[PDB]
Formats: sequence, C-alpha cells, structure tokens
Amino acid sequence: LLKRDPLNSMMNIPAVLSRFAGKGLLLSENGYLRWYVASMSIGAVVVLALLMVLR
Amino acid sequence: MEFAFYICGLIAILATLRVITHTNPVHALLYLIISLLAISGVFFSLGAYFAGALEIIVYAGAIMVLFVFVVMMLNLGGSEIEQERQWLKPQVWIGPAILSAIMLVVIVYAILGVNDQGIDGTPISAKAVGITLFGPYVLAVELASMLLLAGLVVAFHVGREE
Amino acid sequence: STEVIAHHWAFAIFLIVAIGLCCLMLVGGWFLGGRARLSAKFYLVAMFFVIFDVEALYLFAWSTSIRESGWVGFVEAAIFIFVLLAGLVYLVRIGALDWTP
Amino acid sequence: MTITPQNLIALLPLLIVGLTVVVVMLSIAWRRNHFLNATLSVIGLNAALVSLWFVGQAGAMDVTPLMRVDGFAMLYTGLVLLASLATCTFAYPWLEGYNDNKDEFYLLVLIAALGGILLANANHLASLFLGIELISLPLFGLVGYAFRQKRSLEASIKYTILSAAASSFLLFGMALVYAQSGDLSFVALGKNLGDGMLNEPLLLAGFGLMIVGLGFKLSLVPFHLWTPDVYQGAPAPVSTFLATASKIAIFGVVMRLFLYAPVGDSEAIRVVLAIIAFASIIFGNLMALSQTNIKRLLGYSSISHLGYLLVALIALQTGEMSMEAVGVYLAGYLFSSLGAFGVVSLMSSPYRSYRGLFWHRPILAAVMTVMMLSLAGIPMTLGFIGKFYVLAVGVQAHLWWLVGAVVVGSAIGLYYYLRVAVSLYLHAPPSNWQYSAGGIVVLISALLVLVLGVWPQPLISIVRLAMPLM
Amino acid sequence: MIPLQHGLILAAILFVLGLTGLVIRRNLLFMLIGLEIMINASALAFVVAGSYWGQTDGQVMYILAISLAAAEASIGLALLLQLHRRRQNLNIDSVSEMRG
Ligand SMILES: CCCCCCCCCCCCCCCCCC(=O)OC[C@H](COP(=O)(O)OCCN)OC(=O)CCCCCCCCCCCCCCCCC
Ligand SMILES: CCCCCCCCCCCCCCCCCC(=O)OC[C@H](COP(=O)(O)OCCN)OC(=O)CCCCCCCCCCCCCCCCC
Ligand SMILES: CCCCCCCCCCCCCCCCCC(=O)OC[C@H](COP(=O)(O)OCCN)OC(=O)CCCCCCCCCCCCCCCCC
Repeated sequence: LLKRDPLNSMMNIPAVLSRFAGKGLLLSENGYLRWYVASMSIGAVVVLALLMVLR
Repeated sequence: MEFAFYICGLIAILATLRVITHTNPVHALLYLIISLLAISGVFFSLGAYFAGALEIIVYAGAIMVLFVFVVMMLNLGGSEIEQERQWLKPQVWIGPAILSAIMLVVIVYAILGVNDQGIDGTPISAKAVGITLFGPYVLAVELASMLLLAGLVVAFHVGREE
Repeated sequence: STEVIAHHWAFAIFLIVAIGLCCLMLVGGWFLGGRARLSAKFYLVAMFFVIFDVEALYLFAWSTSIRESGWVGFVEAAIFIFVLLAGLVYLVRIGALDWTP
Repeated sequence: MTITPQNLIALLPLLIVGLTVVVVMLSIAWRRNHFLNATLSVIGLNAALVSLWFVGQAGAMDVTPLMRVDGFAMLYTGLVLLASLATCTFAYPWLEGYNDNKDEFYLLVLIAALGGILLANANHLASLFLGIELISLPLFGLVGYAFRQKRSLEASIKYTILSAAASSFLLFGMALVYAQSGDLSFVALGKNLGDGMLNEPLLLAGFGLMIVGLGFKLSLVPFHLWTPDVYQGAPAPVSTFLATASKIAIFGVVMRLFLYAPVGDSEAIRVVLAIIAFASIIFGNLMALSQTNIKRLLGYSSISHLGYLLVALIALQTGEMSMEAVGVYLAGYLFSSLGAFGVVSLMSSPYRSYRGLFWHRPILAAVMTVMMLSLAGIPMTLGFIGKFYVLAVGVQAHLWWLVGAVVVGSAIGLYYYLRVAVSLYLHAPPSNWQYSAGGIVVLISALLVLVLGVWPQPLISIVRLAMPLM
Repeated sequence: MIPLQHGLILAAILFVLGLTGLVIRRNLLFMLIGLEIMINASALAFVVAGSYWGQTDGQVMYILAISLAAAEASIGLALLLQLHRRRQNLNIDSVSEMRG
C-alpha cells in the first residue's frame, strides 16, 4: 500500500496546485487589447471600491 | 454664467454619447468638435479663458483636424467592421456599460463628500498663466518642449511612406 | 458695470444674427427657384502643424507677460526657441518637409 | 522659486542630457552617421554621470517648486544613466542589422533618460506626470522601432493605447487630488486634514487612480497584462530599457511621493497596496511556470520583482531601512536585468534558442545563469541581498502575508529560473568592438552581482549615503 | 456660485464615456478618439480644480495635458496609418498574435 509513497504525493499537492493556478492565470493573457483595457478598468473599480470601503 | 456652464456640460455629454455610439467617422469627429466647443464653453464660464482659447486653437483646431485629415486619407466608408454595428449589440456593450456605471458612481460618491465653497468665476488671465509658466514651472516648459519633440520624432519615424 | 454686460449681449446677438443670417440665406437659396491613394506627407504636414502649434501656444503664453518675467524668462524662451529651431532644422534636412522628390 | 547659479549646478545631468539631445539632433541634421551619433549620445550620458560628482558636491536643495535634489535624486539619476548607456551599447550591434534609419533610436533613448532624471528629481505632481510621459512616448517609438514586424508594431500599438489610458487615469487622479488639497507639492497632499480625517473620499479616489496608472507603469496586478507581449515584441535593447530604467524611475518617484505625502501613511492605501503586492508576487510567479519565451518569462519576473519592491515600499513609515532596502534591491535588479537582457540582445544582434548556449557562447551562458540565480535570490548574488532586505523590512512592520507571499513566489520563481539555468547547459541542434563592449557590460554586471553578493557592504554604504530631506 | 462638485461630475461622466468608447469599439480610430476624450476629461477636471482654488496651476497642467494629448494622438495616428498600410484593415482584434 505504501510503495507509491503517499506522503510524497501529499507534499506534491502544492506543486500541482501551482501548475493548475498558473494555467488558469494564463487565460487572462489572450492577447486582446480591448480585454486589457477592460481589465484595467476592472482593476480601477476594484481598487476604488476597496479604498472607499476601507476609508 | 452658471446657465451657460450647465448647458455646455449637457451639450458635451450628449455629443460624447453620440461619438461613442456612432458609425460614421466624419460624423463622430464632428460631434467630438461640438463636444470640444462645449468644453471650451465650460472653460470660459469658470474664468479659465486661456484654457478655452487653447481648447479651440489646438484641441478643436489642430488635433481633431489631424483626425479628420487621416480619416479622409484612409477613405473610411462602407467597411465590413463598420456595417455590422457590433458595438450596438446589447450583449457586447452591457458589460462595459455597467462597468463604467460602477466606476462613475464610485467616483461620484467620492466627489460628493468633499468641501465646496463654489467657484467664483474670477477670470484667471493668460498673463498670470504665462507668469507662472516661466516662473515656478520653467523646467516643465523646457521638458514639455522636449516631450513634443520626442512625439514629433516618433510620429515621423512611424509615419513615413518610403 | 453695465458696459461689460452690454458688450456680452452685443457679442451674443452678433453670434446669433450671423449664424441665423447664414441659415436663412441657405433656406432662401433652397426655397426659391424651380427645379427640373493619398501619401503620408499630408499626415506629416498636419502632425508638424500640431506639434509646432503646441510649442506656439507655449510662446503665446510667454509673449503676453514678457516684461515681468524678466531676463530669466528671456533666456528660458531662448532655450525653448533654440530647441524649436533645432527640431525644425532637423526636420528640414532629412526631407520630412520636402514635398518634391 | 527662481533659479540661482547653484540651482543650475544642481541640475547638471538634466542640462547635459538635454544639450546632448540638441547636439545629436543637429548632428543628424548635418549627416546621418550611426557611429558618431551613438558616440555623442554615450558621451553626453557619461558626462552627466561624471557631473553627478559636482551635484554631490553642491548638496541637497530644492530647484523650483517642481524639483528637489537629494541623495536618491543622485542615486536614481545614476541608475537611469547606467541603464541608458547599457541600452545604447546593446542597441548599436542590433542597429547594424537595421536597413532603415538608426539615429533616432539614441535620440529617443536620451529623451527617455531625461524623463528618468526628471522622475529621479521630481518633487511635484507636474514633474512626476511630465517624467512619466517623457519615459512613455520615446518608449512608444522604441518598442515600435521595427514597425514592419507584426510583433513590434502590435506591441507598440498595445503599449501606446494602454499607456494613454493609464496617463488619463493618472491625470484624473491628480485632478481629484488637487481638487481636494489645493496644492500639487508632495508634502501638502493631505496637509489640510487632521484629527484622523486622512481618509478623505476624494483624496483616496484620486490616489487610487494614480495607483492604477503607476501600477500599469510598474506592471502591478491587475494592470500587468501588457507586460509579456510588450516585452516580447519590442527590440531587446528596448526591452532592457523598459525592464530597468522605466521601472527604476517610476518606482523612485513612487517611493518619494509615498514618503513625502502625509496621505502616504493612510491605512486604506496601505491595505490596497498590500493586496496589490500579494497579487503581483503570486501572479507574476504563477504565469511563468510554462513559458518557452524568455522575454515573456522576464516580463512576469519583472511583475514579481516589482511586487517585492512594493512589499518593501508598504513598510516605509513603520520601518526605518525600507528606503535603503528599496535602493539596494533596485541596484541589484538593475544589474541582473541588464545582464539577462544584454545576453538576450547579443543573441538578438544583429537584426535580421537559449538551450545549449554554453557550447557556442560559454561566457554569455555563464553570465546568464549567474543573473538567473541572482533573480532567484540565491546567495552569493546581489538579488539575494535585495530579497534579504525585503524580508527584513517585512519582519519590521509584521507584514506576514506579504512575507509568506515572498517565500512561495521565491520558490516558484526559483523553479523556473533553475529551468532556464540548466537548460543553458544541455545539448540542442559580432566581430566588432561594440559587440565586445556589450559583452564586457554584461560580464561586468555579472562580476558586480557576484562580488556585491559576497561583499555587499560597499553598495549598502553607498545607498545609506542617499538620505533625503527629513 | 458654481460648485466644484458639478464640474467634477461632468469631467467624470466624460471620462467614463471615453473609457466605454475605448472598450466597446474594436476600430482603432474610435479607440484613439476615446483616449482623447478621457485625457480631455481629466484636463477639464484639472481646470475645474484650478478655478476652484483661484490658481493658474490648473491651466498650466492643462497646457501640459494638451501637449501630451497632441503628441500621443500624433503617435497613435502614425501607428494607425502603419496598421492600415500593412494590414489594410483597422480591426484591433487582428493584432493578437502575441498571447500566453
Ligand atoms: C438657448 C437654449 C439652448 C439652444 C441650443 C444650444 C445653443 C448653444 C448653447 C451654448 C452656448 C451659449 C450658452 C449661453 C451663454 C449666455 C451668455 C452668458 O451666460 O453670459 C454670462 C457670462 C459672461 O461672462 P462673465 O464676464 O463671466 O460674466 C458673468 C456675469 N457677471 O458668460 C460666461 O462667463 C461664459 C459664456 C459661455 C462661454 C462662451 C461661449 C461658448 C459657446 C460654445 C458653443 C458650443 C457649441 C454649441 C452647439 C449647439 C448645437 C448643438
Ligand atoms: C567613457 C567615460 C566613462 C567615465 C566613467 C563612467 C563610470 C563611473 C561613473 C562615476 C559616477 C560618480 C558619481 C559620484 C556620486 C557621489 C558624489 C559625491 O561626492 O557625493 C558626496 C555626497 C555626500 O558627501 P558630503 O560632502 O558629505 O555631502 C554633504 C553636503 N550636504 O554623497 C551624496 O550626496 C550621495 C552619494 C551617492 C549617490 C549615488 C551614487 C551615484 C550613482 C551610483 C549608481 C551605481 C550604484 C551601484 C554600483 C556600486 C559599485 C560599488
Ligand atoms: C511541512 C509543511 C509546512 C512547511 C513547508 C516549507 C516549504 C518547504 C518544504 C515543502 C516543499 C514542497 C515542494 C513541492 C514541489 C517540489 C518541486 C517539484 O515537484 O517540481 C517538479 C514539478 C514538475 O514535475 P512534473 O510532474 O514533471 O510536471 C510537469 C511540468 N511540465 O514542478 C511543479 O509542479 C511546479 C513547481 C512550482 C514551485 C514549487 C512549489 C512551491 C509551492 C510553495 C511551497 C511553500 C510551502 C507551501 C505550503 C506547504 C504545505 C503546508
């Protein structure tokens, strides 16, 4: 039962989590300029609203 | 003074709405010129006479002249990207509309809580702006000349025909 | 001061009567009578006009208040005009302002 | 404030660089000579670098309401000057492969360096805005220098549109901040508020719009999506310039603005910057696991390293050595990025795969893996000294989320940096003194990073000599 | 007699209209048009802020703003001319060859 080293897999969990999160984050870099401007405006709203709720 | 301010602001907002929702480049640029004349009216109603003068001289007299120039050079007419009216499909613009709406209302709510004694409309003359430009702000003048020269060089290098 | 508001009203009726006179002139012309690739040098010229018009507006702001700016303002605008003339000479020499081939 | 002769003495790099632009432009007007104009540009930049000694002898003083010359004014001016000189040195053999006009490149580099010196000495919203625009517009020209390429033209279009949007955002921010404050001086941004009313809605809104514009300028999340495409499409000397000089100057003026403004120690801005720093570190490390492109990889690397610098900036008021940490990190990051992008430029020169680089270009491969180890925070490198400084400043103000983000981002960045560093040594299927000069520049950067990793005391003392007006 | 708030709201409305026109339009000319709308809106806000305090610094930064707007419009229209010269179309979605 142990010959596959289960603890090594339990500590290899964050590696596969990092790869999945990186592949998910790479979906934003689609190469479209209109999406880049939209993301800049989205971040503007997020930063602005975070500043007013924590003011 | 105030009535001119509100009328020119309403004209500028309506003209900008017409620009961002039009299909003809020449009509859009004409509506933008109307908006710039209205914004110069806003400038003159607050006392910033030099600001409105430069708005009609170099913004509504040079830059949009260049836009109209490149529009008539490119022969923009019944193109494929223009005929489809993709920017008028509600599924396209509904996201950016509510995005600009939440940005606008956050900015509005931040603005509305500020102190305000009102703008007296005292005319800040162009002489005072010239005094300050060559007074405290001299390096701004020299390096803005350098900035315009850099833009000149860049736009020449990109825009050659060869 | 009734003179200032009088001049404002005079400007208002001057604007209105001029625009309306042109409007009714076009209207009367329509009403009466029976019936039965461009090169990039254009862009370069317009671009040079825009850039030198902004530098011109800087000189416009200078020239109205020359006396109280002193000699320091004069040497500042001397560097400004020298930069403008250097850029103009640079544009002339390379062939940017040469329309003929 | 008027101008005195000693105030002119304090502005030697600015006047020398502007005179260099005038002289090089008049020389191009005389005759298009690549070697002569490049030599004139590097002579002017070196003259500014030498005249920094006379500025140091002059002392710290305020020139106009716009500008203030002090220790970091000299430090960031010098860093921008080395970045511009290295950019010209890398650009010359690359420009030997250019069929079209080459002399405007050095003009744009000089003007962008002039904007960098502006941002170094800025003490005002006007000087900050003008320096940002003076960096951006020559970068618009330089990114799209080879506009016949799809990649360079597309990167120039993207950078131009997005930076105009960010400039309008930033200008609206200064407009709101000036409406609240009534003064554009750095020390007065929040001087009209007291008794715990620092969180003014309009002041926070304007400063948030400035954060939007500057986080575009510093590739901070979520204003970061332009970075890999612009880094990949631009010419490699240009990519070196946006990696080093623009980031250094914009972060220096950001550091001075947050130190001098009474609103810089607001809790809401601190929390927003902490969120942005966390997100930038994590994201800029996470999108770079699976990049086969070295330039996009270095763009995400720049995102993560600017997140680390933001982490150093957040503890400015609480900590005491936060600004010293920022200076040391920026020097080490400058040298590492200079070496890495110089190797990229040398394999990109002249104009017309890093795997197996050691078997034909061993010195370039060795300095490349040295700079990749530097960017990972590996010891015997200056990047480790910068990461140690950032960690120490994090434990100063107890920014434990940021410290843990630094650790995990360091691990992920270290993973892909080792991938590149060992792929250099695997197996896979010039001839002028300026190419040798660029190789000498990247080699000197490698020896500097190694020596100042083993012996970091001279750089620490140099940075500690850079103290502001309290 | 004219509130600072009302001019700030007008400038913000113009700014968000220019941003919306920048986002929803995939023709490059209308994106540049939106960029000039936003930079003119920020310049209008700066003029309103300067006129509220009775200082010429608002008009000075307006002058700097329109200098930037002129040079940036020149650069953007040169890039638009290059795009229309080499690709014969102004689709901003066509420039997407760099991704990932
Ligand atoms: C009539 C209903 C509407 C009809 C359709 C729209 C027509 C155009 C409306 C806009 C232009 C006119 C606005 C009304 C101006 C009336 C005059 C006025 O308000 O004068 C007061 C003041 C005089 O100057 P001041 O020294 O400040 O005096 C303060 C008094 N102690 O004035 C000021 O301080 C500033 C005055 C305004 C600025 C100068 C003029 C700007 C004109 C901009 C035109 C833009 C394009 C309009 C296109 C319309 C069609 C689409
Ligand atoms: C082809 C031709 C080639 C020519 C050679 C090119 C390469 C060499 C370039 C040399 C540049 C020299 C710059 C000298 C800067 C320091 C000048 C100086 O004397 O500063 C003294 C001053 C403090 O002195 P003090 O008189 O006490 O001041 C109190 C008065 N109020 O100190 C200060 O106020 C601050 C001093 C530090 C400011 C920053 C230092 C300059 C920038 C360094 C960037 C690189 C740093 C990383 C590398 C370090 C390597 C060890
Ligand atoms: C006792 C627990 C608490 C204390 C923890 C202290 C930290 C140190 C000890 C734990 C270290 C765990 C490291 C796990 C990953 C090890 C590296 C590895 O496996 O790399 C190889 C792997 C790719 O291998 P392959 O399967 O071939 O993937 C195909 C890729 N094209 O590569 C990948 O999949 C990508 C690797 C990315 C970088 C490594 C992952 C770093 C994640 C953060 C680590 C920090 C601790 C997080 C919390 C731990 C649990 C509490």
